[PDB]
Amino acid sequence: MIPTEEALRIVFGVSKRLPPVIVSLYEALGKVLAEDIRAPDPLPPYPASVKDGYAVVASDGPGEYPVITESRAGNDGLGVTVTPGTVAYVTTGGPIPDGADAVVQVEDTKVIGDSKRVKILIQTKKGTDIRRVGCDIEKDATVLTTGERIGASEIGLLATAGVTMVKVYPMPIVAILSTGDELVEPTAGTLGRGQIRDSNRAMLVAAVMQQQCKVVDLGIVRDDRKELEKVLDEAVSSGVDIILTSGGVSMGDRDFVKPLLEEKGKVYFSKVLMKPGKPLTFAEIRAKPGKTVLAFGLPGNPVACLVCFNIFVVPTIRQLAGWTSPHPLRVRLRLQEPIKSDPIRPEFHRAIIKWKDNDGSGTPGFVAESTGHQMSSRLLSMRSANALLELPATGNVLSAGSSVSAIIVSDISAFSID
Amino acid sequence: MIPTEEALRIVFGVSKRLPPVIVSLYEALGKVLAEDIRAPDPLPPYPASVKDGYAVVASDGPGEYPVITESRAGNDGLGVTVTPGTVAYVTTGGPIPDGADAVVQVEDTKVIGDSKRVKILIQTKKGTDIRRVGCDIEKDATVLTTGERIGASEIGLLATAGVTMVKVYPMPIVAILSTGDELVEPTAGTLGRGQIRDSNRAMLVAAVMQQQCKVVDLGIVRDDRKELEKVLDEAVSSGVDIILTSGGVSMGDRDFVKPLLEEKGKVYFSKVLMKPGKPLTFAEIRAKPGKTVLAFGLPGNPVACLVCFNIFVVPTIRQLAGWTSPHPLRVRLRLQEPIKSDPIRPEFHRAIIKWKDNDGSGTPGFVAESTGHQMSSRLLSMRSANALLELPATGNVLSAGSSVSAIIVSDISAFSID
Ligand SMILES: Nc1ncnc2c1ncn2[C@@H]1O[C@H](COP(=O)(O)O)[C@@H](O)[C@H]1O
Ligand SMILES: Nc1ncnc2c1ncn2[C@@H]1O[C@H](COP(=O)(O)O)[C@@H](O)[C@H]1O
Ligand code: MOO
Ligand code: MOO
Ligand SMILES: [Mg+2]
Ligand SMILES: [Mg+2]
Repeated sequence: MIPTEEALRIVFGVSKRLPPVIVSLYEALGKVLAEDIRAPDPLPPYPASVKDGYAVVASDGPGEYPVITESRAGNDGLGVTVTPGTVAYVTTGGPIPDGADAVVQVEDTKVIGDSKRVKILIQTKKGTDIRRVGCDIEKDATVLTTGERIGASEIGLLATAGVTMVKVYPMPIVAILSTGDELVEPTAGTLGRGQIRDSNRAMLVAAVMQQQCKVVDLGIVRDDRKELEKVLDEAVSSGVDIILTSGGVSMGDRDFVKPLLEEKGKVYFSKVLMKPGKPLTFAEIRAKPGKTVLAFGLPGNPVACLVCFNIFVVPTIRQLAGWTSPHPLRVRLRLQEPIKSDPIRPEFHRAIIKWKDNDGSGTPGFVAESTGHQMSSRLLSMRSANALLELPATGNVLSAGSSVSAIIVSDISAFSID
Repeated sequence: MIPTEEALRIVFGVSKRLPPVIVSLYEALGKVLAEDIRAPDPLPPYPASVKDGYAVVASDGPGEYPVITESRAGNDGLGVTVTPGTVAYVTTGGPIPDGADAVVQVEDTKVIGDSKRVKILIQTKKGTDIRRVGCDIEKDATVLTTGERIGASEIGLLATAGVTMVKVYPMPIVAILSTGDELVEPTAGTLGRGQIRDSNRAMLVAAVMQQQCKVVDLGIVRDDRKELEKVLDEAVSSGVDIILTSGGVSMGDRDFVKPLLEEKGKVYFSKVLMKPGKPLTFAEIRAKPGKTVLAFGLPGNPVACLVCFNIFVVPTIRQLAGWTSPHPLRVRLRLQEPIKSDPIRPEFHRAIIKWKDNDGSGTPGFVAESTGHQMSSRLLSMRSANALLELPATGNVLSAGSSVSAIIVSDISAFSID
């Protein structure tokens, strides 16, 4: 039985970034760049007005001048030179005509007469309200680098640079199955004796969908060694990168996941020192030519299943997808209520955390409430939980107001405020 | 010109939650529940073993006993009664046979002889390692409530309860267009004089895709009043809930977005006291029978466009989609470098924030680095920015180590660690 820190080190050392692919612009969203992106031309590519107003020769100063052209876009004012004693109308983003060296915003001007004459009311300075060529982005500047995750602003930079086919690291494809003679589909109505609905599979499909991976749903598998071997062989040869099973990893006489993974590939561990649970099998299997497939034999208890997904599977998905920082966000927070820690196993205690202007100590900070009873069979303990408090194995009661480390497991930008 | 707090109050007061719809299980992921969910049966629905081992009569105590049945699932052991002086083999999740009142885990037992006899090595207590009927979830208990956002554990609870068609609030459908005679498609190679690639549209499409809304891409629209009126009329009658335009809201003689929104609907504001920018038009339009459509005339400057999306459009999407807490997460943090605040406009200064074990004050906390020059034309200032620092309008230099409020704009659970 190994500590969680070692189990994750093992997973990190085995997990390899996937080969890069070329995708379209909107397919690149959420993916990690596998190439640097250089601007092919400057931004702006022409001297551009910051304001609606008039392009002037700054040394002319306040006075009445004829408006010799109008410049908003394209070839407007092409061939026209703004000479001393003349001005040109410009709109925001409009090309500055040759000869003009400053822009006077329309608020500092007045149109004179019934054609084309304007009164400049101020003394401007050379370069005022003009964006010189390349001031926002220089031609050939690197605007995005390999290993950078693509968000909305990064899509905007790719579009600025005219890139519509992008080299990225792909997301892994994940196969998911449930195991158990006691399971029935979640469409079941009245349950027969000794039956429960399969909840782990839909929960894991949803968890994987939140990680933006393609899912291969392999359904329910019974506690029969030959049947599970056939489904695992089919999953391995299908092209997936990760296989997630749940259940079939306890001490029962029909628990075949661990021995089948030991037969098909290399099992790095099968027991982890943590609460909730203990069994968690991690294996590397080679598909027949070929490629490597990672397998997690997740615990069957719903809580243990999702906690193991959050702690071990999420960073594996991120590493395969090329993230340079796959670790989850860890923060420090104060407990809103007392919590008893376990005397042997460090606990991943589910909590609902929020940021408060006063965390109890008179300074702003995160605070946490427990989701209640932490039994691994109680999926209600995961309900609304956006963090796992890392409780060391001391057996002591951590009083309300004490500080603990916590792993943030759900959208920190989707946190409900205090 | 109104303060941002008032502009958001106006948007909140006008924005209405969309009518609920019925979706399939996986379509419910990320959506807000529009009905409570009650468990139709208990979990477990039968007394279930916590361990692999033997179901016993606790008062029998240590001794050698015949194994009278094996119970793993379904009807295993149906009609069999465990009487004093007998035991039954059980696996985790297996139904406890009638008469047994405790489970002795296999580690506390030994199989005797070459048929079916076991030595119980301990004195157990009644109820040990048994999950009574309903201990995880009681029949008719409310497992999820209206207004709760559906994550992976909530999908798991829906599956537990046998719900595969769910009543939720839908996401709004968003139409997006760009405006400008200077724009060309982002597929353009060599740019002609006075042309830039349209970057706002792809950036906004990506931003809306991150909010999980369907996008209607209406393309580039020129600075022609009749053309923009036709596209806005077509967008309004198409069925969308929100229309996002960018550009065409400055002081130029061909900026038609504000007057067209004033003609088609009710403009609540067109100018906001904030840095970056100033113009931002918000309007409510009635589609011909019917329904309401919200329109944001976003600023054309790329930075101002995305900042206005993050501050005003994201909470509007969330309110329409039924979120009870649409406001973004705000935290308090320390500056890693000095920043000059503006003397008139409160600034939404872009930053890259991270959690540190020491934030500079000797206690853990968030810290922020500026993305550099904050000019609104400089989309590189949004690159990697996961927060907007809220700098009040004091004109003073905020030194490194000083505390400021910050809006978190990107996945807090996807934050790269220190
Ligand atoms: N797919 C599933 N959905 C809900 N509960 C499960 C699932 N698989 C296993 N379990 C339960 O988790 C516990 C451990 O299962 P196992 O790991 O197969 O021994 C037992 O109570 C099982 O009934
Ligand atoms: N879709 C767009 N992509 C990139 N820049 C834009 C876009 N629309 C407007 N701009 C620029 O933003 C500034 C303000 O534009 P406008 O709001 O139309 O006056 C000008 O420099 C425009 O060229
Ligand atoms: O895996 Mo546990 O024994 O419910 O903490
Ligand atoms: O909208 Mo600004 O004038 O670049 O701070
Ligand atoms: Mg099982
Ligand atoms: Mg324009």
